[PDB]
Amino acid sequence: ELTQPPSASGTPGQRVTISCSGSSSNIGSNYVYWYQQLPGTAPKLLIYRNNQRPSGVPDRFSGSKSGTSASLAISGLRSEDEADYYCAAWDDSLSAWVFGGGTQLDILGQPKAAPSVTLFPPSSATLVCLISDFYPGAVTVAWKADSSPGVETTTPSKQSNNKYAASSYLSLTPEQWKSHRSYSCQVTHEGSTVEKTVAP
Amino acid sequence: LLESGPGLVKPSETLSLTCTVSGGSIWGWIRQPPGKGLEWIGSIYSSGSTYYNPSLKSRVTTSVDTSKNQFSLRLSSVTAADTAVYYCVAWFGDLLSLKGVELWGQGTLVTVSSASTKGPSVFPLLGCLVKDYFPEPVTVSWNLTSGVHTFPAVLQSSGLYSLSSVVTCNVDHKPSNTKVD
Repeated sequence: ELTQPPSASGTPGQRVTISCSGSSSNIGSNYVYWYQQLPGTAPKLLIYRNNQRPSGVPDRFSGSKSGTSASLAISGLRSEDEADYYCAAWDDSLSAWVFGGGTQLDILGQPKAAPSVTLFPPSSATLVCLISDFYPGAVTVAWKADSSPGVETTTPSKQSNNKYAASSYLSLTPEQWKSHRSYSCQVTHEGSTVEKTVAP
Repeated sequence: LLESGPGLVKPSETLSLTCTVSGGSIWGWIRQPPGKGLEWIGSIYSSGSTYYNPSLKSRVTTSVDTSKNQFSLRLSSVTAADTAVYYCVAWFGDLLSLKGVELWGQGTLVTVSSASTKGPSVFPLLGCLVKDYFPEPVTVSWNLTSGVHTFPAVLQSSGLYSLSSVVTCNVDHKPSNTKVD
């Protein structure tokens, strides 16, 4: 009922525009509302009545409505703007509140960053490899037992500083851990591999 | 707003949630399945006028009682399809000198599953390893807030989650009523 492009991007200090397409029964005859949603946070109302800001919303956000389309504009862009944005409106024909599918805003101009890697042994068996602060958000993970290659590795995901995190886990039996000189977490990012090692 | 109710609900059973609110003129419930968009569930107007998502309308009950500072949602005959973070939402609008006020609950993850709730075992990493729990979520504080990094949970082949937090860790697993220091 309400269509948004899945993604948008902009550059810090600059502007972005996010569109919302509907019909005469919703956007055409009813007010448009816009929401910001940071990952793992409640949506926050940005715009109501097409073009008004609630108190406490930066005037960097503005809205407009053009026939059966609406647009959210963001100026003075910051890395903290990186979020999902949703349009919403009442639909006279469904008698229902409808939401757009949402637009993921990425903020560009982040330098490439090698991952911070921390390998924990099992406490006095599970091996815990933590991979943090990397950009962009792809990592290849590989495990070694001594020198030779139960692995469960999380999909990468966005941190609050807009860099990326992932964790890889290795389940072993206590006897498996004891019968090796070492175990290794090897983390490949942009063709650059760092190995961390722990020893029984 | 403050939201509450079970984070685990069995298939075919009824999801129940409450939000505390003091006032407002429109009250509603919105959900978001993991990694998906927002989906309106229903609204009640100060007039009593009530509207539900048609794809759900047979299963939804919403109620508001402003004298008891509450509004509630029930959703019967749930399936895995109803697994989502549920938000309650209250419209205030132009109140005093303040404009366009709309308050949102923090969001409550409700997992529809016939699997049992299982509390975590906590192991020392520095950090804390929070392993083999169900369902999400687990929260972690230290005593200390700076330099703290809590990672997203892995879903292991066991069907149980584990996560790690890096810098005394205080692990909270509300679905199993477990707090570990």
